[PDB]
Amino acid sequence: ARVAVLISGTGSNLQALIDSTREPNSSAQIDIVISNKAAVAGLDKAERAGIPTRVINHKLYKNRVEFDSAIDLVLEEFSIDIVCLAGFMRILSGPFVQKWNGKMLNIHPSLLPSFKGSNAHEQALETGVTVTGCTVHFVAEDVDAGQIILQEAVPVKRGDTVATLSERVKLAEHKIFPAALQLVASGTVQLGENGKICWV
Ligand SMILES: Nc1nc(=O)c2cc(CCCCc3ccc(C(=O)N[C@@H](CCC(=O)O)C(=O)O)cc3)sc2[nH]1
Ligand SMILES: NCC(=O)N[C@@H]1O[C@H](COP(=O)([O-])[O-])[C@@H](O)[C@H]1O
Repeated sequence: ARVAVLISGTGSNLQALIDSTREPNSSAQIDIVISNKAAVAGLDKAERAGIPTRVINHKLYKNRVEFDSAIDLVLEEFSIDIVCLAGFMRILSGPFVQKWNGKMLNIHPSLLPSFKGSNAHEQALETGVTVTGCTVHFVAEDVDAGQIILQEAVPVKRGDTVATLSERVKLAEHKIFPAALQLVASGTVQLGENGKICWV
């Protein structure tokens, strides 16, 4: 299966995906990395790995729909099967999401359905949970509400900050994002007709 990875920053999850998809038994290949922001570390990671990059700055398009269209055109250019959002911090439009329904994955640094949104660690710390974690899910129109593929729990330690907690949770993200990609790319897991997760 041919994979696009969308990023907005550092790209530690991108690197984990690059590493996993180069294993001999990988059912996924990363054929394009797309960033909405320029000069981000994730782009260096892709180039260093010999993967094509495209920057599509969302601040030259009149609205959300035509920004996504610019993404979609590139996805078509590279005959993409699966899209991974890996620290991509832009909300995608309804039609774009519907087109890629069952073919687009996202990593989120909480145990969904807890702490939806862009500041999950802040929320987890404010709430006072002693167990948080991360989630890979299919992307649906409503943010962080799509069908869950894998999760991993991660303890919160006394005195944690966003810095120390995100560091711990990223270790788990780097495990379940590649595992989830392999499950979907091999056809082992799919979004079923009834919308629920189907394990074939
Ligand atoms: N349809 C859709 N479903 C998803 O499940 C999903 C997950 C994504 C991956 C990211 C999920 C977390 C996230 C939340 C909010 C924001 C955020 O700040 N959004 C802004 C607009 C974009 C921006 O300016 O940043 C806003 O609405 O104000 C950034 C990131 S994108 C996505 N799109
Ligand atoms: N879905 C919103 C969100 O908070 N995403 C988070 O952004 C980070 C990107 O790190 P990376 O650039 O090193 O992969 C990841 O921790 C991911 O869970």
